[PDB]
Amino acid sequence: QVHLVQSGVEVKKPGASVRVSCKASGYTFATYGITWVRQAPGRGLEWVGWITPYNDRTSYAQIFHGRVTMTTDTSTNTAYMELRSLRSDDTAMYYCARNHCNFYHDFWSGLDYWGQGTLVSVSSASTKGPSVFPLAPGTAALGCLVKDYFPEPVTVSWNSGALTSGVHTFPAVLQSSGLYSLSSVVTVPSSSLGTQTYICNVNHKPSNTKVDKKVEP
Amino acid sequence: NDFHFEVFNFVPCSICSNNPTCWAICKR
Amino acid sequence: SFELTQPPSVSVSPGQTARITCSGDALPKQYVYWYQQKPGQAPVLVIYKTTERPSGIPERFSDSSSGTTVTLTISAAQAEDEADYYCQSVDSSGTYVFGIGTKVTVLGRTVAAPSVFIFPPSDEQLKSGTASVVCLLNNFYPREAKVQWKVDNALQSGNSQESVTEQDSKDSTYSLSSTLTLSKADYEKHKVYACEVTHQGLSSPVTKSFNRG
Repeated sequence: QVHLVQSGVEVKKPGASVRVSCKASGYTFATYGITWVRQAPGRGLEWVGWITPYNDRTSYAQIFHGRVTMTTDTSTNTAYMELRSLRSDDTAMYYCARNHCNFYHDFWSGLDYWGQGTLVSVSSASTKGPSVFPLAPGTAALGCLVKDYFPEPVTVSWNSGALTSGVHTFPAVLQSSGLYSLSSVVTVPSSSLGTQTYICNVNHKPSNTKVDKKVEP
Repeated sequence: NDFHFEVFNFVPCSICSNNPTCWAICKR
Repeated sequence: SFELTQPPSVSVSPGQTARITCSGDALPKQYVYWYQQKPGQAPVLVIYKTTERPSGIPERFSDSSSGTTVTLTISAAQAEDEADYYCQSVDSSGTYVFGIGTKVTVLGRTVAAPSVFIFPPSDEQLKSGTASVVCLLNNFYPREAKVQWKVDNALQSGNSQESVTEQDSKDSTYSLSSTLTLSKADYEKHKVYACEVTHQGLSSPVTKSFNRG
């Protein structure tokens, strides 16, 4: 019956600031704290800090002093984390979670309920739609290369969703330009290369790009 | 007296000072 | 703050017992919490107050103490137990500390060698001044794989990027793409394009190649 719901994805330029919200339901918000934890891509959980609303006290990890502000709004039962002076290495998933201080036994608690996470991405790249190129040749492989786009995400289907077995769409890689590329491939019988048509459907909503590409032997 | 996964944590009124939020939810 | 030490990785065979330790000189006085984080999900609290299991966590998970060390034991490990496990504690002033996280791999016994495919650049990309050459590894397990690019029999370095799926949902295997990016000018200066693949399932490294033109 407890839920923490966070605000959506943020794409920010270096030097900007970001605010993330965390909306509580199902408990008496003013008797628990809110904790924020950060996770850079491929890395571990990093404590940011906590805020307790019944005394407005906050504790931040030293590295965030002067750059992070947590607040709570007891009138909307919402917690906020603001991070200022963003740098590329602030790119991370930011979680809110519920903690408390047990006053009977005098100990700080674990984090029992978690928000779903807010991805904050920091870079100087600008929105750009992808170029879509064919990947053309027992079992045969074919695909589409979805190159030089920003920001995430892209969705890829094959034959408008009618082809799902053997499809592999790879996590995007960040290129040194700051743009992303990915490939999507499918394994098919070499028998079928002349008979069946293969089209990859690429959708990049941030740039209003929808491409169908026919991949031929 | 554990409050993990519960809906209401016990905050003693002795710590409330002049914080109105604290007084609203505290227990003696 | 006091440190919490847990190993960066633990491997367990399916059905065997995994033990993940977490040590810190402060643990005799403080509770330990364990979080499980599966790929693409938020962390979930699986042990709290050192010995308590929330309702809904499998009875396979248990936690014991011994000195300054706490051990999370995963009995009869299941494929769904593959995840990162973080231990966590706090001091009496409210500073929270996480360990580095232990990647627990439930390491299947099956060794599946990759299928290897290579794709020349499209004429369409070539018109734009760039050549991306793509090497695909499909349906392999375990995840450890080495892919080397050779252009005119010369090992490349610095000009390729790799990507691996998470484990395929149906086959529980991996696929991997390696992309070599050159200018059209450099691409046309060479003839033989090859990717050489090493994996536990391959007796000796295998090479897929094509000749430009």
